[PDB]
Formats: sequence, C-alpha cells, structure tokens
Amino acid sequence: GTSNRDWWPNQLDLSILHRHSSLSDPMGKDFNYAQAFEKLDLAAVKRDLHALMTTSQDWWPADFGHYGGLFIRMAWHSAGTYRTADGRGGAGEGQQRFAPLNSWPDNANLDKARRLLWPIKQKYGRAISWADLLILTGNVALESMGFKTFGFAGGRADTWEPEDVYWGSEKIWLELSGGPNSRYSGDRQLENPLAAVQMGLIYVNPEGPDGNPDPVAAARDIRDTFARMAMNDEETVALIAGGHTFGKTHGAGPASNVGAEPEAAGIEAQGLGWKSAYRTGKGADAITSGLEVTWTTTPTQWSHNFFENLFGYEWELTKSPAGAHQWVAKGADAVIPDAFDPSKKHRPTMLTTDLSLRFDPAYEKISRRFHENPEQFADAFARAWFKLTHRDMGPRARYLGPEVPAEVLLWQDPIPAVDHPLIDAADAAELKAKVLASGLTVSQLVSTAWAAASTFRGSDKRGGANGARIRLAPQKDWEANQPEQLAAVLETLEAIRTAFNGAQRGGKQVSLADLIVLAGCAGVEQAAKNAGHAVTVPFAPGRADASQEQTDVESMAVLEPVADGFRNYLKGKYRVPAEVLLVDKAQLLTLSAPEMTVLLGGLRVLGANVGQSRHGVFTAREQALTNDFFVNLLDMGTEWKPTAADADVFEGRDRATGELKWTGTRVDLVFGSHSQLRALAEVYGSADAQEKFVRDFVAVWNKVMNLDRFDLA
Amino acid sequence: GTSNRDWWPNQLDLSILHRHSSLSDPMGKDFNYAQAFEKLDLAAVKRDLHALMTTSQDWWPADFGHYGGLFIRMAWHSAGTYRTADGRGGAGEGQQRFAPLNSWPDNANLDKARRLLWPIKQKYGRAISWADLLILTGNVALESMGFKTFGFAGGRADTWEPEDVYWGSEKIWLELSGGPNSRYSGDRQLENPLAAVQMGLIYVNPEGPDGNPDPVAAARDIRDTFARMAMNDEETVALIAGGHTFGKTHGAGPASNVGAEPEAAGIEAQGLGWKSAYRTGKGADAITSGLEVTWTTTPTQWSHNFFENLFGYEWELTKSPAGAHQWVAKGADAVIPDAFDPSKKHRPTMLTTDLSLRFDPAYEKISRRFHENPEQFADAFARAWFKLTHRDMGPRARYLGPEVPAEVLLWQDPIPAVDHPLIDAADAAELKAKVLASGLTVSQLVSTAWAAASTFRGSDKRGGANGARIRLAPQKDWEANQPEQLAAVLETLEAIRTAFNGAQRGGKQVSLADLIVLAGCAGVEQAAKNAGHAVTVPFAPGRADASQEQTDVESMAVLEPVADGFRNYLKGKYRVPAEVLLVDKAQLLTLSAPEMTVLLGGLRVLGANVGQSRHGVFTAREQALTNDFFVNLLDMGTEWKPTAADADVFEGRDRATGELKWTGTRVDLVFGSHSQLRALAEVYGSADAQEKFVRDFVAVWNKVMNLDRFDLA
Ligand code: HEM
Ligand code: HEM
Ligand SMILES: Nc1ncnc2c1ncn2[C@@H]1O[C@H](COP(=O)(O)O)[C@@H](O)[C@H]1O
Ligand SMILES: NNC(=O)c1ccncc1
Ligand SMILES: [Cl-]
Ligand SMILES: [Cl-]
Ligand code: NA
Ligand code: NA
Repeated sequence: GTSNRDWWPNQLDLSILHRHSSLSDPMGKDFNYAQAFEKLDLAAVKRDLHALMTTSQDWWPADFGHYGGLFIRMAWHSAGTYRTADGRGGAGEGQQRFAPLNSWPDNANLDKARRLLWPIKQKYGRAISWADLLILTGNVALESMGFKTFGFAGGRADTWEPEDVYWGSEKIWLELSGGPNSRYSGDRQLENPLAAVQMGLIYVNPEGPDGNPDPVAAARDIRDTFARMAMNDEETVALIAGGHTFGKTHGAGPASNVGAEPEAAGIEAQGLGWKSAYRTGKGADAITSGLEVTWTTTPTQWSHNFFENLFGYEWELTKSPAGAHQWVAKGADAVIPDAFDPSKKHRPTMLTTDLSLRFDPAYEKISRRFHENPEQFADAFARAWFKLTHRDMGPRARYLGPEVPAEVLLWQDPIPAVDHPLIDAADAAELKAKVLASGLTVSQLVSTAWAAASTFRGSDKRGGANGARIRLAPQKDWEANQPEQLAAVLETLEAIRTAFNGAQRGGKQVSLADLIVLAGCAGVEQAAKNAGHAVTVPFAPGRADASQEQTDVESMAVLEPVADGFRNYLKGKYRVPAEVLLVDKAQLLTLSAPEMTVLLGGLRVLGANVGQSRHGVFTAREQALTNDFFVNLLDMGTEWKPTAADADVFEGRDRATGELKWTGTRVDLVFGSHSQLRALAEVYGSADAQEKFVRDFVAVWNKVMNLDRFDLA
Repeated sequence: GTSNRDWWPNQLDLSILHRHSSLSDPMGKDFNYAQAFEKLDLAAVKRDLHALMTTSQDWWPADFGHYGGLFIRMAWHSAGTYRTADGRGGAGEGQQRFAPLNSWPDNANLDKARRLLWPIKQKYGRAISWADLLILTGNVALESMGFKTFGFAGGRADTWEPEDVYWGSEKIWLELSGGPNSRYSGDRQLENPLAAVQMGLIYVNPEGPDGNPDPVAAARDIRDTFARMAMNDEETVALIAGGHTFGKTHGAGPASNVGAEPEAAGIEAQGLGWKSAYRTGKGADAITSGLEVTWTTTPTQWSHNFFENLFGYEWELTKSPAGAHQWVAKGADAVIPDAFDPSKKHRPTMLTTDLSLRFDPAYEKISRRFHENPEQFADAFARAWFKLTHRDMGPRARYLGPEVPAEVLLWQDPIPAVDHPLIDAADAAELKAKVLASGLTVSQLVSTAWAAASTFRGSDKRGGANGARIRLAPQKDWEANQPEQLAAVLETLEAIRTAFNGAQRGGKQVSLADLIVLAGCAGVEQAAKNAGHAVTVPFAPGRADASQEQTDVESMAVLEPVADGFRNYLKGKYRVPAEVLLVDKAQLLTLSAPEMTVLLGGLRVLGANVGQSRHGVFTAREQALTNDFFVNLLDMGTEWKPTAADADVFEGRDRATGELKWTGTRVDLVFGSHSQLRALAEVYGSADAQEKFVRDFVAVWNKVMNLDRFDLA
C-alpha cells in the first residue's frame, strides 16, 4: 500500500505532535501514575525482585545461577539511549519495550530479561510502570550482589506507543562509518543530535571504532559519546568499570546462528527474538554480542577485581568463538569461573573498550586512583549510576517514594525551596500595574517571558522559567535571548521586585522567576487591550530563583536554542529545513499542531521576533493581540517568491500592483503551504475567529509558562 | 531519518486507529458542527456563491466568464473517490484538501477551485465546513446555469488530517496496468477494494483503457468502476452526460510544461500546484488533463446539446495539443464557443469515454431515451447527483438544513419513523429477565447482537443494528451470522416481543431491532454475573424495524463480513494477513487499539466465535466475563507453534510437559506478539485489572451497539 510518506518523502511530519493521545492510551484520562505509585508497597516489590535474581527459567537459564548481570545491562540500556542534545532517549518512558529499541542489536536478549519481569509487573499492575520497574530491577541486581545504591525515585509514567526519534539515517543495522548516510564527517565528528557510533548501538562498538581493535582510538569514541550522554571522564570510567565488575558477554558460536530480531520474528515467538540454532540456543550456548568475555573472578558479587585484572596483566589480541576481537591476559592462570560448568575455569579477558580505561592517558589516571582507592570507585559508581538512571526525570519534585536521595546534585538544575508566603491576586495586580507603568513594552515583556519559559523540553524535563536562570550564565548571553535588551528588561524588573519586596510585611516576597513570568502575562493582557479585548491571563506563583553555583554552565549549553521558529530565529544555516526544526521544537514543548499554530501567529504580532525582524509580522498593529498573521498570510491578493539575496526569505507582493507588502521565512510560510497546517491557519484566519484566537493564544501561553511547574502537579 | 516502517515494512500499522484525536483538532472538545450549521444562513452563502460564479480572478481566469464547470468537476471529484467495498473515499470528510487527493493528477487545478472559495469559507467560518462547501458550491454552479437540483443536506464535519486509505500498490502516478504492482489480474479484474483503473484517477482513463482509444472497451471500465462506486447503468449515463453538458477540458499545450503537484511544490506556491510554463499558464493557455474538448454550444447553461452532438455527428480520432487522444465531429461547422475569444468558434469534440455512451450497446439505449426525453435525463441526473454527493453521509437523521429532500430513497437503507412511546428502564429490565428466562445462552445473545451491530462502518456510516436487517435477506443468510442458529434466536426473541407488546397499554411497544440489542446487553450482564460481578449495561431504545421492501439486497452485499477477527472468522484464504484485516475492521468500527483489544478478549470468552471454534478461547469458564484471554495469552508457561495441517493455526502447549492447552489463530496471537498490542494486553492481564476489564468491555460493547444512533446525536 503506497502512502503519503512514499509519495512526498520530504514533506513535514505532523504526526509526531499527535502521538500520545488518549486514543492510544489504555488508562483512563483521569489516571494519575504518581498517585498509583505512592500506594505501591515498594519493599514488597523489591523482595520479589530479590527472589527473581536466582530463580532460573529453563527457556533462558541464568548465568552463574544469578540474573543480576543481565538485569544491570538491561537497566543500563534503558537509560543509555539518552542524548543531551535534545534530551530524547533515556529510561524515563520505558521505550525499551517498543520498536525500534526493543530490536536494536545492542538490546539482543534483553527481551528475555523483560519477559522474566512479567510475573512481577502483572502482580503489581498499574502501581509500578515498566519504566520504573526496569530501573528498580537494576538497583535490586546491584543490591543483591553486594553493592549499595545511592537511592531510587519512582515516577516514570509508562507510554503506549513508540516515540518519534531521529536515531540516524543509515538503512543498514550497525553500518560502519563513511557510507551514504554516514553519521560521521570531518575529523571523525559525530552528527548532532546523535550519541552512538553506529545505528543500533548504545554508545560505542566493543571491538573498537568501526571494528578496529585499538583501545586508544576507542577511548576517543567513548569520551565523545558519553559526553553526549552527560557523563564526564570520572563518571564514564566509574560506570564502565562498575558495570563490567559483574556478569559476562555471550558469544559461544558464530553470529549466523542467530535469527530474527523481535519486530521481525514470527508471531509464534510471542514478542521474543534472536532465536539461536547454536546447540541449545541459550545458557552456556548463548549468543548475544558475539564476544566471550567474563571480567572478574566473582561475576555475581561486587569486588575490586576489574581494576586488579586490568592493571595486573598484559593483554593479547584474540578472537571469540563468533570471530569477534577481544583480549586475553598473557600467561594468566585460569581463575575466572564458568557460568554453567563448575569444573571449568577461564583466563581473564577484556573488551577493547575496557582496555581504553588503561591506555587512554586521562582515563588511566582515574582508573589508577580507583584501583588504589576502591572506596572512591564505589562512591563514584553509585553517584553515576543514580545520575545515569534519573538523568531524564526532571526536577526533584517529580521523584517519588521512600528511597529518594536527600542530597541535591548539581546535575539536577536544582531550585531552592520556597520558605515564605507567596504573592496573592491583589499583589499580582499591583506588580502588573508597576510593570506597565515602568515603560517596558509589550514586545519586551513577551520576548523576555518567552525566552525564560521556552527552554523547557519534555524529553528530559529540563529547562523552563523556574529558577530565573535567564539572568545567569550562560542563558543571559545567548544570542537568541538578545542580551542587551534582556539586560535592560531584567534591570527594570529587579528594581520593581526590590521595591515590592522591601515594602512587605511578614516575610512575603516575589521571586524574579515569578516576576518575569508575571510581567510577560501583563504584556499579553496589554496586547489584548491594545486590540480592544478584555483578557485576564492566568498566573501561578511559586517559582524560586536559583544561584549561579546551582547552575552548571556546561550542562546548560545544550538548552541553547539554535533554532526557534517562535522567534523566527536560526543561528546558522543547517541541513534540516527550518520548518522541520520548528516542529521539532514544538514537540519538545509538548505542543500539538493547533497549539504551535496559534502560539506562533500570536508571537509574531506581539513583537517576539529576535532583532525586531519584520519577517512574518503580518500586521499594521504590532503589539496588539489579533489574528492578523493568519488573515494576511492567507490573503490570495498576495503572491510570494524567494528573494534573490536569500532562497530562505520570501517577498509577498500585491498580485495586481507588484508592490511589496511583507516578507517571511520558511517558518512563516509553511503555514500557508503545508496542507494540514494551512487548514489550521484557516480556522484562526476566519471572520468568526477573533475571540477564539485570543482565548486559544492565552491558553497556550499559560501552558508554556507552566511547563516545568511540577511543584503544582 | 530511518523509521520503524523502513525497518519492519510489514509490521501491522496501528496509527490508523489513532487519527482524528483531540490533539490534531483545532476546534474545542465541545464544538458541535451540526449546531453551528443549523444557524448558518444558507441562503446568504448561496447568494455569495452565485456571485462568485461570474467574478473572474486573474490568477485563474474563468472559462467563458463562468466558474461553474470547474466547480461541478470539483464537487464530482470530492464525491467520486468513493468505493462501495469499504465505504472509504467520498465527499463526506472534505478529504480533497489533504494529501494525497489534493495532489492526484485527476485533481489537477482543483486546487485553484478550492482557493476561489476561501473568501466565502473565511466569511462564514465554522458554520460551514469545507466538506459541505465543496458540495454546496457544485449545487450552486448547477442552479446558476439553469439546472434544478434534487436538494442538499449539510452535516459533513471537517476533518483535520489525511485518512489512511489503501488506494493501490503502484509507486508511479497513473501507472498503466500489468506492472509489478498491477491492480488488474485475470480477465481485467480490478482488485478489491479499488474503484479506479490507475493510481491517481477518479474512475477511468479518458483516452480509453490504458490509453487505448476504443470506446467499446472503455465502456467496460466505466461500467465496472461506476458499479464499484454504487452507480448502475442508468445513473452512470446520467452523471457523465450531465457533467459533460458543462464547461471544458484543458490541454492547450504539452504536458511537460506543467510543474509539481501541490504536495511537491515549493513553499512559495502557498498550497497551489501544477504551475505551467506554457504561455500565460492559465485561462486560454490552461493545461489540466492534456485534453482539449468543449462539449456543448452553451457551456455555461444547462441544455440537451451533449446528446444532440453525441448522436448528431460522426466522430474522428484526433489529438489534442498535448498529444492526447480525443474525437472531433467530422465535417461539422465551428459552432462551439471559445472560452476567451468572442471571435472564435470550434467544431464539437468528445472524449473516448463520452463515445462509450453511444457505442456500448446497453448505454446506447439509455442515452437514446435521454436524448429523446431530456426531462427524463434531467430527473435522472438530479437524482444521481444527489446520490453521488450524499452517498457516504449515513442515515437521514444526519441531514441538516432547509434543502433536504423529503423523498426517501431506497439507497439510503431507510429506517421508518417511530410513532409510539418507547420502553423505559423498568421495561428494559423486565425484557432482559424474560430473555434470560427463555434459556437463550450468553453465547447466543452476544453473537446475535454482535452480528447485528457490527455491520456498521464509519467510512460511509452504513450498517449497524438499527432496522433489524439481520432478520432480512441477505444478512440472515450470511455465513458469519450462522443462519440456522440466528433463525432460532430470532424466533425466540420474536415471541418475547409479541408477548410484551400485546400486554401493553397506550401504544407502547418495542422493536425487534431494540430487543436484539437489549438481549445482547442481558447476555453481557449475565456473563458478568457468571464471573461474580453485578453490572448494568447501558441501553438506549428507539431503533425501528425496516422491511424487506425497504432493503436493497444487492447494495447490502458489500457489508457482508468476510473477515471478522472479533468472531475469529475468515470466509476464505486472502493475500492480506488476518491481523491486518482485524485492524481494518476495528478502524471501520471506529475503535482505538485499546478498544479493539478489550473488545476481542471479552468476545472470545463469551462465546462469540463463529461455529463455536475454540480458537482463542483461553478460559476454563466460557460465558463468564473475565480477563482470562489476556492472563492465559501472556502466560510464559505456554509455548506456541504453527500446526502441520495449517500455518495460520497455532497450538499452545505447556512448556515443561508438552500438554496441549489451547489453540489460536493469527488474530488471537497477534496480541502476544505485536509490541504495542502486547503492552495493551498486559494492562488487562494484570492482577489489578478485573474491574477495569469489565468496565472497559461494557463501554466498548455499548459504543458498538450505538454506532448508527444518529437519532440521538
Ligand atoms: C563503553 C561502554 C560499554 C561497552 C562497549 C559495553 C559492552 C558490553 C558488551 C558487548 C556486553 C556483552 C553483551 C552480551 O554479549 O551479552 C556487555 C555486558 C555488560 N555490560 Fe557493558 N558495555 C559498556 C558499558 C557498560 C556500562 C555503563 C554498564 C553499567 C553500568 C555496563 C554493564 C554491563 C553488564 C552488567 C554486562 C553483563 C551482562 C550479562 O551478564 O548478561 N556496561 N557490555
Ligand atoms: C467516465 C467518467 C468521466 C471521465 C473519464 C471524465 C473526464 C473528464 C476530463 C478528462 C475532464 C477534463 C479535465 C480538464 O482538463 O480540466 C473533465 C471535465 C469535466 N467533467 Fe468529467 N469525466 C467523467 C465523468 C464526470 C461526471 C460524472 C461529472 C459530473 C457529474 C463530470 C463533470 C465534468 C465537468 C463539469 C468538467 C469541466 C471542468 C471545467 O469546466 O473546468 N465528469 N472530465
Ligand atoms: N579522524 C580519525 N579517524 C579515525 N581514527 C582517529 C581519527 N582521529 C584520531 N583517531 C584515533 O584516535 C586515536 C586517539 O587520537 P586523539 O583522540 O587525536 O588524541 C588516534 O591515535 C587514532 O588511532
Ligand atoms: N521523543 N520524545 C520527546 O520529544 C518528548 C517526550 C515527552 N514530552 C515532550 C517531548
Ligand atoms: Cl524518546
Ligand atoms: Cl476516507
Ligand atoms: Na528523554
Ligand atoms: Na467514506
């Protein structure tokens, strides 16, 4: 059956904004996962998971009699898809159980791991999500094997269909670099937003870069991909050495024995995949990666043996029984136990990527310090495992249950507790009147509040106006935020705040974070008034102001908007067309297509464009909230053409006279071109739609202002 | 960006069940189109459209100074996608404005027609849908040119995204038959459910079959395609001769002048397409189909000149300026006016497909009668145009506004008016107890009510339990409906009804249509009771009983279910896997994936399978409403394999002992295989889900029972 995607393979895809509707969701529209989880007996679930660790099933027998290593890898993989570039991937939505991640080659046989968990999932039902269960099971695996975790938070609601994520353009699984859809260019630069070296891998290739077994070169890839998953050198060495303290790899025979991945298998496989014709197909005969490495002398117990082996032998290149490159300890005794046969032992072995930890010079120093000071290794690994597995969960307000660590960590972008009375409605009116009397313009108020609130992304729940981080480095210096204008607005707001706060009794004060948002609301009210409409814009107080020391400047850099269609901003020229980047941003903002449409049309006429550009400002009453953008965009009296200077800018001329009326970008004009977007524009550009436009705009404005307000959830 | 569809191109596509969410809809959740339309001043809209017919725009100048022919073609195309096989296509959702239909080659330059209508759409806003406006504009075109229409009904609500429709497998627009994706096999058999001869055409090729200009052969294709659009010979001739009484074709120069269709054009084209480099690109230079035919001497007025010309001249094969085959009248005077130059005239011309009306022997008789009796022609055309343009609107209860014809037409599957008091809640309880006391079983009651209600399809809103047509030909003899069992159930219900009705005062009585549904509800209540649960199943009375004489038997044939996954029924072996046919059915029933899932699992254990098959009956308490289907399906203690006898049937055996536990079909097992479906099955198979399963089952059961109840909208 030929589809629209076949006929117009580069048209824009709006379905990404309309996933996750109530239609695909089996839970009622009233289901609240946080409330269900709060009633879960978490201790009881952890007792069942402890029991599961050594209850081997015949259909996938446990190595060493203990599933701990398998489950740690399962949890690591659930979390390990994460990219800091867009916040997409991670454990937070339980996406490992859906295509494509359920069938990635690096997730081979994790289908068996997930299936082992079905009895517990069934027992507890909706009170524990798959997403939480995958992570909890990793924690319990670690605890069972002697390792004390830093903590655990529930609250990851399950999702019910695959996310739309750009995982790369390759059409072959695991394609090596340099092909027609290469993710690499230049001096082995990985394209943003990607965070893995090959399609279907988590981070790097365990044999080495593109299969070449050079541990020094592999270190380069490790460092780059882990950085792109928010991990520095110390965390990276702690995580790899930590994880590879446990368990083993599986490569007992040639890879050609392994059949179809889950999404390709027959219906009788009942959701499992990679069935193997090699001997029994499982247990001692298991094939997963094709490598055959067991790192420690006690694979089911926490030890300091990883670094003892790493530094204690010299390593020789060799091949697994599937033909894969791996390393064996020169002249070692057979000290490693076998997984099934008590009468066999093996020499210590390593992956190329394990040797990276010793032969990259910066890693080597960390690895040595961890070898000499295992307490530091244990602490770093615990902190890094917590980070890895919670990275995409958002503000601390979302953390549920009795095991949440009390220590606040820098990576969480923390927000101080509010310890004073909040402003009430009378105080809000007083502050909005002051803001309006100060001489700040609609355009300045709207642009500042948009700049503050629209850093939010729902993918990892980072960003938003809470914290007033727009006043700190680096947000205050981002080109999209118009630094000089921003500084003048913030200075006027700060004086207003200082004056209000100094006049108070009883400890009441207003944060700058709240006042920025409140001032934006006043701007929207004033604009509606300018258009002859009487509008109150909703406002919820309670934001607090974070300090510069609570704001990691490097980590913040990935939230910089290099494309923001809502302010008609593009930081440079990109391979991806700007309207694709607009839809991408709308998706991160959690907007539907109707919301994106109304929001953008309104921002254009309120003066939210960067640099005061006239592009898309299709009104003669700027700073008045009207549907002018739509009515003028859809006017057939105007003809549009790309400019001579720039193919991405368009001139709109009176069809009869030739006179120039407007200019716009691809982002402006896509609303009059794409057939679904134009149908939306039509609704708002109709003669009966003025009040609907205003009201819809206020609702989406308020939605954006509140995106990070999990303290009110 | 590689997607799941690229990696697993034959996985099942569930997104088709999740279109039309509230996310994609710009109207609020409470918007009621029927209410808006009822207040539209329809006379005022029609006066604006009348004025439009002769107000030429220079960007697409009106042929002969009148847009009427163009708009008639627009409306005919809007309706002309319709297929009787599945009810899909037609004018009822305004789908012509979305991909792919907006860009079909047969719809070239209808983009210009739709754009002409924007000022009127904008004026009246939400009170008239595009869907309604396309049709209304065709009616007004006809009226403006002297033709009396049979009537008009509003009520087609707009849609906001493309429908997922199988339009064929070809990857090339207009591909000739016999290719690798040929829609033809055998002796020029068109594959179901298709109703056009080539990808991107409405019905047939105007040059003739695969371009061969033989009017006799073309008549074969016309007859076949029009039948597949619910039109018989009389209707077909009336429609083609009717339409081709007006306007002209456009083929003023070579087709290679014509650029990209709308979905492929640049953003500056603002949703228009087919931009032509030939001379001025429009008006006298227009190119659309590539043919250049003007049929009558007054292209802007109703006449009987099409048949006068058809029969009055002999015809010669010729070529348009774009190279297309067409026909010219041998030795005629130049009597046909030019579209732009009052000093030029032309000889009468025809399409190969127009000549079909004269040279096919059965058409020729009808055409002769219409020629001799143009009043008969006018009446047939008006009836056929009404039918064409309303065929997918559903029951008469959906027809809005002041121009609805009072005459009830056989094709409407009409339902008589109810002229008596309805049963109340206490009466419903009394009848449910009587049904249960008669000894009809849960399985008989459920099966019968499902058979009656599940003929509904949302694509053309035909079918459903209203009318009690399950008791008439042909429904009562469909194999899926189990004719002998059905007859025994209907007999018992009829006696119950006759007794209840004869005991009444005051004219109160119950229809057999209501009682079939009510009896099904009793069946579901009893089943819930068998499981130890007390529920009340909702029931709305007001169905009426249609007669055999009000039931066109041939038209009803397309509603026969040849695949019904919900009763594990397949009438023969098909190309398409049964699980794809299940999803197809659920989409016709308007079900989401969660609704399909709950509904099927519940029907399995209530005994709704055809022939009492045990396939998928994963319970030891048949006729009790439990979630046993899911708990047993997901039990990893059971292993499944295809049978030796049949690859489409599977045995489930105890994994440890090999003991046979169950059998199932692909439809049963897909819920344990497909990763999104199995995630739904898990919800219902969890230990906390019994109450939820019952509640959700009852809700979806009730939804199905009410699908055709537009009398209560
Ligand atoms: C450079 C990064 C890494 C690479 C290239 C890598 C590679 C691998 C490979 C190839 C396997 C064997 C899969 C199989 O054949 O069954 C494996 C196993 C494992 N890895 Fe990693 N790994 C990496 C980082 C991590 C991290 C961050 C963790 C956890 C904190 C981890 C924990 C594990 C565990 C527990 C196993 C054993 C699985 C079992 O016992 O079944 N690894 N790793
Ligand atoms: C075998 C069936 C049919 C064939 C092959 C067919 C073919 C065509 C073609 C090729 C054109 C010219 C497109 C162009 O170059 O602009 C056309 C025009 C037209 N057709 Fe049809 N037609 C059929 C049936 C119908 C029916 C059922 C109607 C309406 C009741 C209709 C009404 C018209 C009208 C009004 C025009 C003129 C458009 C204008 O003035 O711009 N046709 N037809
Ligand atoms: N552009 C490249 N392509 C492939 N391998 C590279 C590239 N650049 C560096 N390497 C490998 O990474 C190692 C570490 O180099 P560097 O990361 O430049 O200090 C080198 O010695 C190479 O083996
Ligand atoms: N692909 N996933 C996201 O982009 C996302 C997920 C949840 N809320 C917002 C965005
Ligand atoms: Cl994601
Ligand atoms: Cl459709
Ligand atoms: Na994420
Ligand atoms: Na339809």
